[PDB]
Amino acid sequence: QKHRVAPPPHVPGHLIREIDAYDLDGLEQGFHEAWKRVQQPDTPPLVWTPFTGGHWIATRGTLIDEIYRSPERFSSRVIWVPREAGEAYDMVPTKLDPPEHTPYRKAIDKGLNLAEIRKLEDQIRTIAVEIIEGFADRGHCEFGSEFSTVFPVRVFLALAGLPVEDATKLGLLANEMTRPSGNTPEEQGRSLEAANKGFFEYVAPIIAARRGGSGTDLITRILNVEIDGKPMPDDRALGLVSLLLLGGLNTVVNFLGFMMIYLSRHPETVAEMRREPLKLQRGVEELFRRFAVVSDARYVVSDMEFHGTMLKEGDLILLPTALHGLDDRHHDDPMTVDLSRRDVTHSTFAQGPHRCAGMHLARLEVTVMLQEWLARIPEFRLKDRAVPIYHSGIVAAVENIPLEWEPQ
Ligand code: HEM
Ligand SMILES: CC1(C)[C@H]2CC(=O)[C@]1(C)C[C@H]2O
Repeated sequence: QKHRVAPPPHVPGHLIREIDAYDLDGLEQGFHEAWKRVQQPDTPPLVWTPFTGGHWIATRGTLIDEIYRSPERFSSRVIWVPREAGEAYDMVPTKLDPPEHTPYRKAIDKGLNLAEIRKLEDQIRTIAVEIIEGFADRGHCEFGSEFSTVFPVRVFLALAGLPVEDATKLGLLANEMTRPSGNTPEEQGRSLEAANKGFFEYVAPIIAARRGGSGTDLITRILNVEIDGKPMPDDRALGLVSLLLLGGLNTVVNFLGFMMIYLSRHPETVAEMRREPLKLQRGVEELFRRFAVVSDARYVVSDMEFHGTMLKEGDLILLPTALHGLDDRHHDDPMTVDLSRRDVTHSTFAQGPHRCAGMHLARLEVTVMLQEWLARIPEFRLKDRAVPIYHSGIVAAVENIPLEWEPQ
């Protein structure tokens, strides 16, 4: 049963589209394919859906890029749909606008900057190799449960100095954040609230122990960056450490599944990566253009007209980032991975002050994964007649990716 809200007076009927971000029409064919259905040659740049409490959707890459870059007009005070969930959302610095945002991003950058991430390469590689060698000789694996849900999680827990046995409970919380249970805005609001509270509960004792700590882990490093000459306050720290976990454990996991499904169906592309190691390294950004995973929102600051559309203060706009990288107006043949594409511009990591803090880590993890995968399993395919199961939400998800190959 579908829950609809009535459009407000300022929303004209010709802009209304029945789009359910948590259950996209056509989702069985793929998350990216389902979002692409929304982006027809003449659809308005901004459309409004009565689902998920009622909100706008930006349908073209230029709007998505622009909105991310304009925090003074499009605020981060709410970045989730439905509104109830977005209002319950308590993660730092992602809930913040400049200038409050900036010192917390600085703190994060102390741990996640490119020079720090480069130091992590060999530890990431070791984890990759270890997992891959578990099944490489076997000639088949279920890629989701045997690799994509394992690799980025072990990497991040190691980096964060946390026990790997916590993976399960943290993945469960993460999934209730990005796809909160419920068929109703109020239900989803509650689901998100309980998950966000679970993160705070888990993270509180760690914060208390690592304040002033001498650990070399990511949490200790970031926790102990001063904020305006003072220790980071408790409320902020809870939201900050929870966000680290949320970003580290869900994002790359999901991305890898979508990426691998495409690769398993395009051996010519795989062969190119295998024969030119530099095309692989240089081609990773094209993969990020092609396999966006995040669809989140911004809050309209003031009554305004934007791309010919009347917007009211408090309106939410969902930003399906796939609709930038896959916008046929930004990239010719957007659905094809072209490792040589010169222009790969995309919003897979968003734009503006919130542009992904973990993007260097995400690129390194993917780069190392492909290098170590192709070294040991150079050719592979999706099992015959296999059907991946897809989910849409704030972060896309996919499971059931049975791969097959001939042991080398
Ligand atoms: C496939 C991988 C990833 C994708 C597609 C991705 C996507 C994004 C997006 C779209 C945002 C902006 C959200 C918004 O403000 O509306 C973001 C922010 C952020 N991400 Fe990532 N992310 C990925 C990996 C990671 C990883 C591995 C981490 C490690 C902790 C991470 C940490 C963060 C943090 C801390 C922010 C907030 C930055 C700020 O508010 O200034 N992300 N990410
Ligand atoms: C949308 C995000 C991917 C981004 C902000 C969130 O809450 C995430 C789910 C984790 C972080 O990286």
